[PDB]
Amino acid sequence: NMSAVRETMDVLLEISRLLNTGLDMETLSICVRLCEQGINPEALSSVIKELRRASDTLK
Amino acid sequence: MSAVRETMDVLLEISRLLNTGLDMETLSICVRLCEQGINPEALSSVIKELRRASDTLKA
Amino acid sequence: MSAVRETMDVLLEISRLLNTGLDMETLSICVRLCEQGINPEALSSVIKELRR
Amino acid sequence: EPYVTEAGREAFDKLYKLHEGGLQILSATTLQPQLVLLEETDLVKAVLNVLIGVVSSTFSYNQALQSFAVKQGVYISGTSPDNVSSLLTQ
Amino acid sequence: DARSWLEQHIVHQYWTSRAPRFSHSSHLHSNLSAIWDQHLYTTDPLYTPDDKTIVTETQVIRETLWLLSGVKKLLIFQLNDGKVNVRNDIIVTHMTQNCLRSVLEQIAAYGQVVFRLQKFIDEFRTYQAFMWALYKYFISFKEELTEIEKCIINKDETVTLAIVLDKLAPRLAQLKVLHRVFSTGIAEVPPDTRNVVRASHLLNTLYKAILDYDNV
Amino acid sequence: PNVLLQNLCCRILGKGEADVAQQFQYAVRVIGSNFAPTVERDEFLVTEKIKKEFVRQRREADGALFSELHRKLQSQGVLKNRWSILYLLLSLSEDPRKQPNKTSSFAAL
Amino acid sequence: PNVLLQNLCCRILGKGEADVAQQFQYAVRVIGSNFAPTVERDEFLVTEKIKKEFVRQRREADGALFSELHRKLQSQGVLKNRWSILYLLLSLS
Amino acid sequence: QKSPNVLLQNLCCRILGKGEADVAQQFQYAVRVIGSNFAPTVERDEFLVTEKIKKEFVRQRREADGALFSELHRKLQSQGVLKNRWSILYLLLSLSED
Amino acid sequence: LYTLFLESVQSRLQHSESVTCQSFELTLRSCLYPHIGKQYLECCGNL
Amino acid sequence: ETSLVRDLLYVFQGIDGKFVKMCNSENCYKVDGKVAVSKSLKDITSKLSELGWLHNKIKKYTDQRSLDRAFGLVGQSFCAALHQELKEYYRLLSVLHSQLQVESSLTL
Amino acid sequence: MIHELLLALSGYPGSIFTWNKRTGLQVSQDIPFLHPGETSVLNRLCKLGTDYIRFTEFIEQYTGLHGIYLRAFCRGLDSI
Amino acid sequence: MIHELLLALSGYPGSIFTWNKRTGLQVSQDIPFLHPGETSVLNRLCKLGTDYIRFTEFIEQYTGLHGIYLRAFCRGLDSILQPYRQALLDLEQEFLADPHLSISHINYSLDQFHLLFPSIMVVVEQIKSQKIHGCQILETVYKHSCGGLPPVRSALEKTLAVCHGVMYKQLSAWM
Repeated sequence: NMSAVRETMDVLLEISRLLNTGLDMETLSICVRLCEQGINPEALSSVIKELRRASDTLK
Repeated sequence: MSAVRETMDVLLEISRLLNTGLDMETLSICVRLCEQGINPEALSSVIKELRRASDTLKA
Repeated sequence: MSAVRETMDVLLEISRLLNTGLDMETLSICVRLCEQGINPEALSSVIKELRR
Repeated sequence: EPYVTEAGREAFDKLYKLHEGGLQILSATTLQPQLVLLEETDLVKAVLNVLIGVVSSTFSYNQALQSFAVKQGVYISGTSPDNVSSLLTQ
Repeated sequence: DARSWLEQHIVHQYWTSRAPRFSHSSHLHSNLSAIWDQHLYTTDPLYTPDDKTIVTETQVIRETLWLLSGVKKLLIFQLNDGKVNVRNDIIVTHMTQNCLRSVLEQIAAYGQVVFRLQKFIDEFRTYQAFMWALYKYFISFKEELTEIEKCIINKDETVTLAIVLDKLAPRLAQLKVLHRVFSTGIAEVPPDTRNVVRASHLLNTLYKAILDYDNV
Repeated sequence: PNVLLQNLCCRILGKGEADVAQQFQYAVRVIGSNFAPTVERDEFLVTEKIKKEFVRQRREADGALFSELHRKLQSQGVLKNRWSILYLLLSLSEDPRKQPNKTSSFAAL
Repeated sequence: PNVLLQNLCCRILGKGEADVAQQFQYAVRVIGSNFAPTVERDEFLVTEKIKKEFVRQRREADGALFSELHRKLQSQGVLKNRWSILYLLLSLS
Repeated sequence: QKSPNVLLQNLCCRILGKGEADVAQQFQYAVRVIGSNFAPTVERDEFLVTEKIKKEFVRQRREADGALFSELHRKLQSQGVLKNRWSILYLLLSLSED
Repeated sequence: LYTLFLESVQSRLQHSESVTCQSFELTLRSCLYPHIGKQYLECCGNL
Repeated sequence: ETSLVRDLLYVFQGIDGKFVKMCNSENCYKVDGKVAVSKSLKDITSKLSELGWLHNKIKKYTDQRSLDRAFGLVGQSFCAALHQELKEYYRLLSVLHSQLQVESSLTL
Repeated sequence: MIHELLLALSGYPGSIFTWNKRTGLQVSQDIPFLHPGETSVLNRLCKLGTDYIRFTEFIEQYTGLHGIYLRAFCRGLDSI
Repeated sequence: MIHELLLALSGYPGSIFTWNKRTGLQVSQDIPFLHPGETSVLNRLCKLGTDYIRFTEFIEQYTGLHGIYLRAFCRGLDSILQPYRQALLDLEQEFLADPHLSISHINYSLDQFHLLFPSIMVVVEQIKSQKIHGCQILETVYKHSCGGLPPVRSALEKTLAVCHGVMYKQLSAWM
């Protein structure tokens, strides 16, 4: 089971780096779990984007 | 009243083919509402909001 | 009430196994007394005299 | 529990009253049609009379057609759902 | 009110969620699905908690008992005649969804055959009298349908997965042996020439079958 | 209108006859905001949207059937309220592929 | 108390309510002098005695069963003076 | 554990760079946003989304990245531990940059 | 000929358990082969 | 406390449960890995260890009993006879475990 | 259900059992507090009382083209 | 515990009871609530359902290589699994009569069948790894019922009896 989560995390992590993102894996791991808990792709996108807007302003 | 029975059998065919998901009793309420006059935009908008609301309340 | 029936069944079966000579009605009575904190010794003594 | 099929007559009756109501709203008349008690054994005696050509309290004889007239509403119709309202007319 | 009387005296809905749903029992062995599902929700950080239609003990089994000698049901996601397969969200209170499916797929296949056997019933005579021998045999399986239907409608009903499905257990095997004869019988019926060969090679799998089974 | 809109609030939730108060008052507010529509009437135009939609979801047969049903519908009785009825069914139209995510896990947020 | 005590005489003797008088006085006296238990309360001692008895008669199979049944009596949670009842049955074997 | 809210609190906390209660206000905001009614744009085809991402790479001249991604899609599907792939692909689509 | 067949099948089974018959259905065909004979010899008589 | 009480039931069955024993073949002695436990109730579970130790030797003769039907006719019919009295051992164990779950004492 | 299904079986219209002239008598689709599953078999039970009043109409037309054997075929079928 | 194991014993798989079909069985216990001691014995009862579904596969395959005494021994052997399966539903009510029973009850009832189940499964596997067919299956099981263990030697005389009965049919018509 430990291997399965990790292999999954890895295929996603190669793809994320390719489309470019400032995000770490750990937040990306949460996103998969949020999608898996259901939830319309537009709500998920908006909140992620918004967090990023809030981070950049803050620092 | 004879009239009222015939229309609903053909109407129920469209709604079930098209995916709508309204039982008999409710399908009668909308036909009443549309005959007494309603904006069509409002009627679709409520039905969609009540449905989304109902599923969350239950769960 | 359900539980009580099942309990009387166990008690009747135990009674049969121990071949005492008690039936259901006498045993229910015996149980109601014991539950009121009756001295079983004294009670056995009465019961043997009553069977004679 | 039971479903309607097993549940006797009453469950079916409650259902019939609910279903008819659903239709009854779009049709507007002075007073809506409602049930007026007869029992199933009282219906078989009102029909015993209509064979000889005598009125009961569901038949109104019409001289204009020289024929009898049953209640057209949701008048009790046994436990059938407005089926005796057409069957009893024959 | 007709609606509140109907909600109490008929089992809570499972095709619609409008009337919620029995999902409790008082032992600690009968809440198994919730614990097992929990264990997974603690154990796998990637778990989708499957959405599931709650039963409401021994009502999925009467609807498999319907299927087994009668019509299709829409709490079963069956497709075509050769595919009768299981809806992907049905659970019983005290079994794992994986575990339960595994059995629903056994008896799915024993209703797969009954739906196929029914599909041959349409409204030469040799071929009609063989179809009617299948159907004359059906009224003795529908004779059993009302036997097992009276045990489960009674209160206390005291039937379940393991003592309901033993009474029809010899008839379940008698319909399995209907299948091999008829599957190897017709095969020249869709390619050309019925004429002599439909009757003759369907007498032939019948004849092989009474030699295979009687004389052993 | 009040007895009708209300009965809708009870049925949709399938439960509650004053526990649906929140939803009623809400429905009333929504209806009380004045929407204006994009196209009002014409039987042919609404019927066409439903035909194109049919083709688009891969339910071509059904789309063929719907036309028979539409003509039938006029003959069992003529409607003055059809555009609105046919619209309502339109907005509630769905695709036979895919689910809308979970909405039974979405409550917990 | 009194009514139950009387009903017992009545039932075992199979004689009616006022036909049990002489025994009724004997039981009331015997009970009255030793009303309550004189020995510690301890369920365990009785279960061991009932099991030695079965051992003693080499009716070991009825003994094994008797343990299952005693466990069943306890698990139901209905009685409280279980010991006394079991001691009364044992005394009557 | 892995409830929608807990998973969101973890997001805020680490990204803003502060403790649990210092990000409490943006946590309140976030919940309001999620609970907004949003209607699915994807009710069809895992394929059509994969195609848009491929279009993004071509559009920015990142052709090599599209060549690798295509192979990587095939892997992503194959292990299949994700049952809501499509949603994830949309999220990644919106996060597409140079 | 069909009725005659059932009657000759019925009387062998009832005269229960089939264990007096052996083995089993071809024995029932080889009673039916004399049912054909009584019609086959008697048609050939009028010829 | 109560955890040693479930754990002696697993050693009467002779198959190590909650704790590691590091023994099954010179006694069965429980190891809690602490000095803070008394050795006055670990001496009791060394009498309960020797009932479970001598148990596994009757089970392992019956594991060498599984043959196609090689050597002896009397040789596996003897071990058959040792499987009957062994079944009864398991019957005195089924009343013990039922004492453990919340429904006299549960002490050692 | 019990007397109510005998009189849908005679072919005569009920409220629950709507008559639509296109199809004969059929049970109306998806009636609440009855699972949809039991109505499919019920539609088939209506199909023997639909064809039975498609049958009395073949009687009554020629009783109470032309042909003295038409009404003789009516007295052939009545014993069925 | 109890109802998933009662029906994995009839040979219907769990996922907390992994069975991957005819190459092996993994016991699949990573279960918190079941104790490491009560699950360890649960594997001992699981081995006896592994050999139970390696036996029913041989039923359904040869009733439905060539030989009338392969399938005549198949209608002999189901009669011996008839009290096995009989015991499976009497246990169903054992857990309804009181809910104060656990898997210690399942260890106690299943030792009577434990002296039947590898010992007959090795008999049919020895028939089938030599590929023995005909009248000499009956000689093979006869030289096994010449063997020991007092339950098995009575059981295999019953399994010998239904397909010796099929022998008896040939030489009754042949004579």
